[PDB]
Amino acid sequence: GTCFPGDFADYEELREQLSSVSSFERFEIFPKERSWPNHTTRGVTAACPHAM
Amino acid sequence: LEKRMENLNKKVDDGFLDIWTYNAELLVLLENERTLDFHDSNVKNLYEKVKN
Ligand SMILES: *[C@@H]1O[C@H](CO)[C@@H](O)[C@H](O)[C@H]1NC(C)=O
Repeated sequence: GTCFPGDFADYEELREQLSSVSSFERFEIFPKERSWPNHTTRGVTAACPHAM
Repeated sequence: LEKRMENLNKKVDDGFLDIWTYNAELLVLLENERTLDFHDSNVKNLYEKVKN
C-alpha cells in the first residue's frame, strides 16, 4: 500500500466511492517534463523499492 | 463526505419496508382462506342439524 508512512485521509470514504465505479481512464493531469521548469522532478526513496 | 451514513440510512429504510409489506400480504392471504373455510363449516353444521 502506502510504502512511505503517513495517514491516508478519508480512506474508507474513498473505498465507498470506488465501490460503485465501472471503469476508469488514466490521463496525465500535469506533465512531468514540461509543467515544472524550475524544480527537480527526480525523487527516489528507499522505502519504495523496485527491482532492488 | 458522509456517504456511508447515507447508505446505512437507506439500508434501514429499505429493509423495514420489505418486512412490513410481506407481513401485510401474508395476513390478508391467510385471513381470506380462514373466512371461506369458516363459511363452509357453518353451512355444514346447519345441514347436520336439520338432518339430525
Ligand atoms: C522559470 O524560470 C524562468 C527563467 O528565469 C522564468 O522565465 C519563468 O518565469 C520561471 N517559471 C516558469 C513557470 O516557467
